[PDB]
Amino acid sequence: PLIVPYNLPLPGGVVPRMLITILGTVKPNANRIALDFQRGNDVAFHFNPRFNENNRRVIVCNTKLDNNWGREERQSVFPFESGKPFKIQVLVEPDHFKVAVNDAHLLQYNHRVKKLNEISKLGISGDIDLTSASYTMI
Ligand SMILES: CC(=O)N(c1cccc(C(=O)O)c1)[C@@H]1O[C@H](CO)[C@@H](O[C@@H]2O[C@H](CO)[C@H](O)[C@H](O)[C@H]2O)[C@H](O)[C@H]1O
Repeated sequence: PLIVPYNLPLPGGVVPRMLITILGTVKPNANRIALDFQRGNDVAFHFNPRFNENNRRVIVCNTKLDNNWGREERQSVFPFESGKPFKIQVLVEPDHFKVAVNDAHLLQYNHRVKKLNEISKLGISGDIDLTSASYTMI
C-alpha cells in the first residue's frame, strides 16, 4: 500500500489520452478525499468528495491560482461509501478531465489551466487507504 498524502509525479505533464487509475478503500467515518493535479503551487484540478458538508455528501471541483480558489463546480452524484473499496479513473481529454468512479462516468471538468504540459504532479489525500496509483496511455 501507499502512504497518504501521496504524490504521483506525472512526468512531462498531462496530455490527452493519459489515464490515471487510483484504487483505494474509504476509511470508516470518512470526512473527505482529495485529488490535486498541480502546476507548481497552483491546483489545475481539485476533486474533493466531502462526506458531510451540512449533512450532505457532495463533490467539489475547483482550481487554485495564486492561492485563490475559483468558482466551485459541484456534483451531487456521490459514488463513494465509507468503509468500501473504490476505483477512480481520470482520463485527460483535449478540453476536460473526465472522471469515472467504479466504472461509471461521474463528471467532466473543463481545462482552466491550459498549459497541460506543466501539470506535473498529482496529490492524493484524505480519509482513504491507498492501494495503487498509476497512469497509462489509452
Ligand atoms: C465564498 C465562500 O465562503 N466559499 C467559496 C469560495 C470560493 C468559491 C465558492 C463558490 O464558487 O461557491 C465559494 C467557501 O470557501 C471555502 C474556503 O476556500 C471553501 O472551502 C475550500 O474549498 C476548496 C475548493 O473550492 C478546497 O476544497 C479547500 O480545501 C476548501 O477549504 C468552501 O467550499 C466554499 O464554500
